[PDB]
Amino acid sequence: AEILGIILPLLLGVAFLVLAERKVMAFVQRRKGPDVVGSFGLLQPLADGLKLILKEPISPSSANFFLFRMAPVATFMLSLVAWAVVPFDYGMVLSDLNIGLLYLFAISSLGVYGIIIAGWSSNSKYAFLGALRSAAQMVSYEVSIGLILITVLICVGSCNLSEIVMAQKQIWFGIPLFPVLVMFFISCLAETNRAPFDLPEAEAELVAGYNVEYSSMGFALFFLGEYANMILMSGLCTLFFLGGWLPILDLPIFKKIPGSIWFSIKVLFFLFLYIWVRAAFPRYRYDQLMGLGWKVFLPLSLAWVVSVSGLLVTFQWL
Amino acid sequence: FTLNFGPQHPAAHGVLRLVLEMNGEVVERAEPHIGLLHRGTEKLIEYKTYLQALPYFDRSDYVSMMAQEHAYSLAVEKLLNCEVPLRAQYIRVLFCEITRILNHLLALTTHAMDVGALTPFLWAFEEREKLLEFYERVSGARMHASFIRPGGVAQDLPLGLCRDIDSFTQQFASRIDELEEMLTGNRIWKQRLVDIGTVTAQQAKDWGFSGVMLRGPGVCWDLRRAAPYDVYDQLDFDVPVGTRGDCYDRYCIRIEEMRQSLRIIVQCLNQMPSGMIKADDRKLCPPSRCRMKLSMESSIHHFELYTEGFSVPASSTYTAVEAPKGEFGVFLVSNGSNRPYRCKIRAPGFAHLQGLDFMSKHHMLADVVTIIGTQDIVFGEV
Amino acid sequence: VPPNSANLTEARRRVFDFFRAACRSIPTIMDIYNLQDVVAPSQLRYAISAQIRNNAHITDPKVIDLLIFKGMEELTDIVDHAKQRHHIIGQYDFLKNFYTSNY
Amino acid sequence: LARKGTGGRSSVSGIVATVFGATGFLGRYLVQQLAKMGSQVLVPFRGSEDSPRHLKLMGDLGQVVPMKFDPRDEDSIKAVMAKANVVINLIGREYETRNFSFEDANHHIAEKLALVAKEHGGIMRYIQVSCLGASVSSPSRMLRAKAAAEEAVLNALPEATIMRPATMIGTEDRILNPWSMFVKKYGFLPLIGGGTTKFQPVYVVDVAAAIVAALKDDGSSMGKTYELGGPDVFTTHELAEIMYDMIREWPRYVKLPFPIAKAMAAPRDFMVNKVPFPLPSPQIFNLDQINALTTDTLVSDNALKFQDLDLVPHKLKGYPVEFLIQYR
Amino acid sequence: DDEEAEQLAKEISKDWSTVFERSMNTLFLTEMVRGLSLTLKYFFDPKVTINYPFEKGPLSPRFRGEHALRRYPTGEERCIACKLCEAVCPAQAITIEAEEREDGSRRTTRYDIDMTKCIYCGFCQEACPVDAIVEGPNFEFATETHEELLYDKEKLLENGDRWETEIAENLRSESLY
Amino acid sequence: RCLPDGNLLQTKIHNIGATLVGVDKFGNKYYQKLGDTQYGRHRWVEYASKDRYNASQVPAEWHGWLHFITDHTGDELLSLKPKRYGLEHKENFSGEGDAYIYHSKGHTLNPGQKNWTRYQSW
Amino acid sequence: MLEFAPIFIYLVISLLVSLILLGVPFLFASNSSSRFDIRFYLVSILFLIFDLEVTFFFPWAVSLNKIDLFGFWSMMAFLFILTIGFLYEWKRGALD
Amino acid sequence: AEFVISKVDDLMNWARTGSIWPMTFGLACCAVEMMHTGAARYDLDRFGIIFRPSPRQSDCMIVAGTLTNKMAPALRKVYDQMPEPRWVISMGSCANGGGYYHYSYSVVRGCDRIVPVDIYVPGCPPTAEALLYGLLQLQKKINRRKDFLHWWN
Amino acid sequence: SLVWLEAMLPLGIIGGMLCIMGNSQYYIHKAYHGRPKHIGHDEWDVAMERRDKKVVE
Amino acid sequence: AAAAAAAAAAAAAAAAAAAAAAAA
Amino acid sequence: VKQTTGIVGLDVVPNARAVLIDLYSKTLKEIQAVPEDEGYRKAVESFTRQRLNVCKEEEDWEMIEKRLGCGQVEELIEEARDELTLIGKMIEWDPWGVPDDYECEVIENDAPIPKHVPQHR
Ligand SMILES: NC(=O)C1=CN([C@@H]2O[C@H](COP(=O)(O)OP(=O)(O)OC[C@H]3O[C@@H](n4cnc5c(N)ncnc54)[C@H](OP(=O)(O)O)[C@@H]3O)[C@@H](O)[C@H]2O)C=CC1
Ligand code: SF4
Ligand code: SF4
Ligand code: SF4
Repeated sequence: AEILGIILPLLLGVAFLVLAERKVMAFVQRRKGPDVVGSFGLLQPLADGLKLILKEPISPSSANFFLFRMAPVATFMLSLVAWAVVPFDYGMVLSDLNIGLLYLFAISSLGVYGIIIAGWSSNSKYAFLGALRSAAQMVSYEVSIGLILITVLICVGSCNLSEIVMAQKQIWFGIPLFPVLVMFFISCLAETNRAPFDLPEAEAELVAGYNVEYSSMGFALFFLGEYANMILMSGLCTLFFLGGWLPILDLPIFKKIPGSIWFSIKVLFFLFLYIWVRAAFPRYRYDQLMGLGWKVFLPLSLAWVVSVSGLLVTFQWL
Repeated sequence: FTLNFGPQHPAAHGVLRLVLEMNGEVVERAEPHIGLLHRGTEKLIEYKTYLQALPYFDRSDYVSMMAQEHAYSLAVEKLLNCEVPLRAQYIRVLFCEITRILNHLLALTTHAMDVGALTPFLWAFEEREKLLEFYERVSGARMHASFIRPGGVAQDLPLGLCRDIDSFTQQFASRIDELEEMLTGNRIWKQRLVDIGTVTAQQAKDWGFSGVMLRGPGVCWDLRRAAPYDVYDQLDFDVPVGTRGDCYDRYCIRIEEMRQSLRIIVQCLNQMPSGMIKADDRKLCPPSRCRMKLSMESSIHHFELYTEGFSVPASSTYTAVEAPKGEFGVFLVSNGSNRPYRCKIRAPGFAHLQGLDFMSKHHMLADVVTIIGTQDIVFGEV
Repeated sequence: VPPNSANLTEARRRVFDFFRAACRSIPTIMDIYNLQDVVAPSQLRYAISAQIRNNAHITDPKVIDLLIFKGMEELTDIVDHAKQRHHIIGQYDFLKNFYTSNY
Repeated sequence: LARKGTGGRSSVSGIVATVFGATGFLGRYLVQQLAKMGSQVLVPFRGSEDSPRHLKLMGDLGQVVPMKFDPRDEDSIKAVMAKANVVINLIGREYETRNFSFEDANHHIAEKLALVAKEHGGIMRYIQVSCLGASVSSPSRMLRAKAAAEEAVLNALPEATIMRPATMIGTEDRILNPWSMFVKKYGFLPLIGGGTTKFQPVYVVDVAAAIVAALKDDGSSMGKTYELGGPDVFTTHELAEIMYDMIREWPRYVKLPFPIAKAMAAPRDFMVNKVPFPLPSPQIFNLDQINALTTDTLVSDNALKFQDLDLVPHKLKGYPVEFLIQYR
Repeated sequence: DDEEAEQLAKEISKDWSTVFERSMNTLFLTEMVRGLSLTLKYFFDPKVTINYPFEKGPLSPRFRGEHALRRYPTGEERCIACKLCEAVCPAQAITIEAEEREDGSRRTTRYDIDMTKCIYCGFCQEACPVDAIVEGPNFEFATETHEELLYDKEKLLENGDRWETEIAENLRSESLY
Repeated sequence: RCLPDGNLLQTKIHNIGATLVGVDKFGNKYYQKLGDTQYGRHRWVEYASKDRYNASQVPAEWHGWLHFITDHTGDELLSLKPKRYGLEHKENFSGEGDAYIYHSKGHTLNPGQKNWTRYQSW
Repeated sequence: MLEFAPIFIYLVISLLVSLILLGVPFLFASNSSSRFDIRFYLVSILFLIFDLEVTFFFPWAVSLNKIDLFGFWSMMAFLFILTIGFLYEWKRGALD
Repeated sequence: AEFVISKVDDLMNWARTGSIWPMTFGLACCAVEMMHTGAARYDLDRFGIIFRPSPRQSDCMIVAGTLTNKMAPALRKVYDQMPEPRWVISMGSCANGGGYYHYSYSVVRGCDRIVPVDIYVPGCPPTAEALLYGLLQLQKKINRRKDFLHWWN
Repeated sequence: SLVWLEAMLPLGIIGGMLCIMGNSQYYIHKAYHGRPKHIGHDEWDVAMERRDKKVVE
Repeated sequence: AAAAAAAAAAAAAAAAAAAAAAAA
Repeated sequence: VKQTTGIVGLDVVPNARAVLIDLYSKTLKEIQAVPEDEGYRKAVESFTRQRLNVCKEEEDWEMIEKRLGCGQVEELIEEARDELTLIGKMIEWDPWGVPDDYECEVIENDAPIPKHVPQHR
């Protein structure tokens, strides 16, 4: 149907995000990133792809095809189905669910399955414990994202994402709850792995940390999944806190105010922030990381639900 | 529970082949495996002249090249009694110190890339590709500059090298500041390094650390202040010495030792006497191309010094300089012949990597790469 | 281990000690490197005994100490997966020379 | 020959061979024998330069010189056999390919290399490699072609050794490696004809050791068609019994009557028809390999065996089959 | 002791409007925003990179790259076979065999530098009396096959005639040292 | 232009202010953009073979000027290249077929494979 | 519910898309080129509890104008009990 | 005609030559020079080269430094688990051929004894540009593959 | 300096893909139904749509 | 596990040179 | 009053003087068990007496350091305790007395050393 018009452009978005990350994180390091393949490396994603596709397997092993040949399919299908409820402009959400937000929460709770299964089917004790650690991290910064969304929900009326982005016509929730945006970003960094928070994704421990039978398709699908999960969890820091598709409302004469273009600009800002913050900060070691999701972003998230509930109950701002 | 923790990022720590006996995530013992980079250096040098022996030293520590040629040269001048000029000493230090900078720029930001900070690596390696414009300009090869020969130094600086080293030193305090502003303040750095691999001074002495891992613990011991082996007794510089011993002190030292090395570079630049480049003793220093062609007695020495060698007299000395890794000393027994005789190379990283066993006990498995970071373990010397 | 071999008697005692050690360790050898099908325990005992007997004419005690040390080194590097297995399976008149070479 | 060395890997053996089928399962063992006993090998490859890369090692700096050549075009075969005194021929196929037919790949080449070696007077020993039981009137067109190849290599070039290796087992082989990866169809092994076939496999290392042993031999082993059979005359089912000992799997065979198999291998036999697409190299079900599987003529008769090369083959249990462990 | 050390290192920062400074520099991650700001400054600054095949890194006339046997301006290989470089070579790459040519003047029948078994230390350039062997700044001679990388006896090292225009320049500028 | 498939676009994004200093025999156009900025990026070469280019096509007359070892454009060292033994460049034909690649004198691919046996057989 | 049918078909069309992304590599490239870590049960039970309490947060979040200052204080009592549980877990040391 | 095969080979080769991620067996200094070839000045992420830290997914393997007789089995075991369209680059004299340590007992006389090599970056400490030119020669070796034309024989 | 634009370009062609994600599933739904999508589409609106398609007969 | 945890508290940064700053 | 020894691990001892007096009295008492005509006993006696004396005279640890110029009193305690270990060790495997033959070869060479080599300061 029109699900093609949201999966194919998202596939291109992820394929070009691998290049956007390499290129931005390279510009940060005073060096041009992928720059020979395409006019500006623009074909470099297609080169990575068409290479991974043409790489002969290390072992065919098509026998075990129901266990872990559909688990990356599951992870990727979840990362892609959480895009339905995400609205790009007024009346551009594919399916306006009146409980949209809780549906995103459930999609994350199933991504936990994706990780756990795709790690258990890899019969590698080190890789399986790594996948379990990554799942426990992704699920420990999910109580903090949960409470952050309860804050941005108290501010809004309903869970309807189109309403949460329509409830910011007066002011984006990034301005009053900026401390919360910093906690949602630092959680979306940690919910997904791509972050200062990626010890399970320490350059080596990642590849040997998701599966044993790569065949290339598994490697690409995990990275395509991580980069879509990243485009998504950056398309949430821009619905909830930044104005989903809202301008600054100055109503310029030069600017005809397209909606989806504003949503795009903001999700680009948060993707660039993902990259910038991957470049400039050391990893957290997963032993200070789990002690940051419980001892730092849960108390500071609980306080925020009580602060944004109080300050909105006393003065009847609800 | 045994885990074969190998090279996490190859091309940074090449042949690291620890065999960690873990306890969940807490490491109970780390057993490093050596020999994967054991080239026959301590045997091959017994088979070649004292000149042919020098190129092995730049290949002993591959991130701080000229410091080992400077430790060897000072071991074939300890025997030869070969007094080198003032300019040879000043150039020899201006490049041993440029090498200290070339090493700390790598051993900090390769460590900082193992910890996770990706950008300090590439900034420091642009700095290192500026300093290799000096190595490559003064000798020829960007890394292995077989330049600090036994008598003096191979050949004089080009006529534009001090100006360029100055134009680099002016802009190098800022690069250290950036490497520092990006890593020193970070709470993700301190957390990854504070109280990591703490070495009480008795342990750093016992295990013969003698480097930036002996001045972390607070033992004020620099073999440029203890045993001044060049103009070092003339040059002013403060040896930064830690107060806790944790991998965050050794980093802060290596990032201050990278500034005091800048002081020493700027001094060696500002006071470099226009003297001869090699020892006048033409039976230890091959005469210049111009002289050996015009003078018959110089031609004979150029022939018996590039084929026969010195034949340094019979003795046995342990000359140890302060290489960036630590006290790199070359114990050079010398039979009277022109070839050395058991040129044993005490190389820090053989004593430091011993320390990994007790440094990384009860540290989490992700710390075992931070320890290997701050030890500056380069397996060429191990 | 200090060379208590102030005589051939102590050296021979520890030779028998090392022999008992290798023999009682043959199980793990056969297990880790999978020789329980190609080689028989009789044959591995035969090979260890032929080793210890091939170098039995050593009237020097310290040389026997060092031989036992090399043997313990070999064993400890065979017990653990330090060395591979395709050598363990291998470890277990004049005219016909003249026709081949000059040496 | 003009040997100046001690062992190999830097010695010389006066054998500048051109192992025509070097980039193949038999070729990698034969090239390693010829270039570990220290002799040049002019490995000629057919297509991708990645084919003989695994042969640039196992020979010391020009002891193995991979060369490019077109099978149907001479004046290139003559260029590969320019500087050579031994010419082994391992060029053979078990499956018809749309471009090269069974004769154009088994017989019309061996005859062609034979003729262009005869012309290049100086090929002292020309070994010709064909399957055992490759006698005319054999069902499999591969064996009839391989018999015509023997008859044309001996006629056009006498005193030319002819090995007759039976199905060769070893790593990356075409006999055991298809059965495994079909045991990965859940232990389902389709032994065809009910395992009544009696064929004598042989560790490929020993076939190579025989191919080199007829080179190091004297004037004998010239024009004498050996039969590199091997020990332990097996049956297809019995050989499969040994695989399941290495790969940890439970024997779950089935029997296939020959009509059922030949119908299951009726596709992939339109190779000359389906022009715009090459078929994927029938591994286990090959109508011609099945025609050979029918009659158990793959047994060494009173013809020359390994015993006439001072050589005794390895068994098929233990190491000479331990390449199956990678399937456990 | 670490307990008392902690108690005191936390009683050093224990005065209001200092606890507040440290709290607002560990909550509004402020050490980290100075990292992000520097990283941004470098994201926008010009890039120290080099699109290689078209422009290459700076070198010096002393640069040691592909070995080249020089010639005298009037032909005649400069390499009289003294074997000093064969002697000085640390890796023993150069194998020299000498024969009085028919002209009568000594020359090397075999001058084969094994580049793979060669450390590029420039000892041969120093040891040679007539500057017969010099390292051309080539350094771009990666070979598909190892046998090509062994530079033959005086035939491929004789390709220095092409590099003489640069080797003569580097020697005319380095001979002052 | 018409190459959005290479880093040749990075060179053609240079040359916008650069001056062309000479062009060697093969066609490689040697450019210089100094003064503006970014030392180390102020001398390059446009290989005049927009496909199938590679390094080492830069002749020795310019391979000095282009690596910043000297300041003599190849139009100035061409009066110093020796006429008697001067040889044109060869592009480093490494792998591009035999008889273009180099071969030792025993490789059996070299026409005239010499025999090294020091003893002269009878 | 009416808007659930687009995601209902989304699951299946994304299944198709991922199956094609799976079959693309499979077609090309032819012949020639620790006993137990109980902290993972503590972290898991604790996420279970905190996601239960977020489940209880959701209706209180979306309906807070209705429950004027009494639903708020009842939720703050529920949250003070959550905080007592979380402080007993912090002090006991399950967050490590 | 054959033109479609020529273009599909051009496309496959453009892919495998654009994105060629090597498992950089960075043993010794040539790994420090390789790190300079991965550093800011000579980008290797420009040419697509992404230094993989695992042998599992890597098109190449830039073995550098002295392959010791003890690191020979590990190098072989790593080379055996690269996906088949793999290549190997020898960087530095010690890795390509015997090198400074040709006669050392513990040093293999060039990785050409363990893995089959496709481009030997020459020069004992190759200039970072020299390793970069070795990789730009590996790119040529890809551009001369035409694997589809050979699959059609 | 406009050097960052080269690194902005991949973020642009990943922003030009979310614009397509948003406008495709809008102008595809604006095609099957003559009207844009209604976000706050409560049961009152489905009831009115039923009675509306029943009023136009 | 009772293993000594890496306590990220310490004394504040004070560059500690050696006593030979001015007059050895 | 001493804040900390710069050295890590050598914890500052408040009762420096008292434990130093204890250790030096123990050392003087324990050294009596070695023969008197041994250089080791003359040395131990002499320097232990000097340090015990200066420790008894002065009161502050700072004055102990200032007069007895041997670093810090914590390192001094380390030295004294290590000396006690050595005297209790030397009692065992007694090496005192010169044997009958005692072939000792003073290979006292005196090569001039260039001084741009390290040596020491
Ligand atoms: N495999 C077995 O079990 C048995 C095989 N044999 C015989 O042993 C010999 C070698 O066996 P093996 O290596 O396994 O066989 P393969 O089928 O693997 O082919 C081996 C070699 O033959 C070459 N080749 C085959 N057909 C052609 C052709 N038409 N044109 C050019 N080259 C061709 C191959 O080139 P390329 O790789 O480029 O295709 C390769 O170099 C053959 O004669 C075979 O029949 C004997 C007993 C049974
Ligand atoms: S640089 Fe010259 S002397 Fe040194 S190893 Fe190479 S060829 Fe021999
Ligand atoms: S190159 Fe130099 S050292 Fe070597 S033989 Fe020629 S002149 Fe002598
Ligand atoms: S070849 Fe030379 S540069 Fe390369 S690793 Fe060996 S010694 Fe170092």
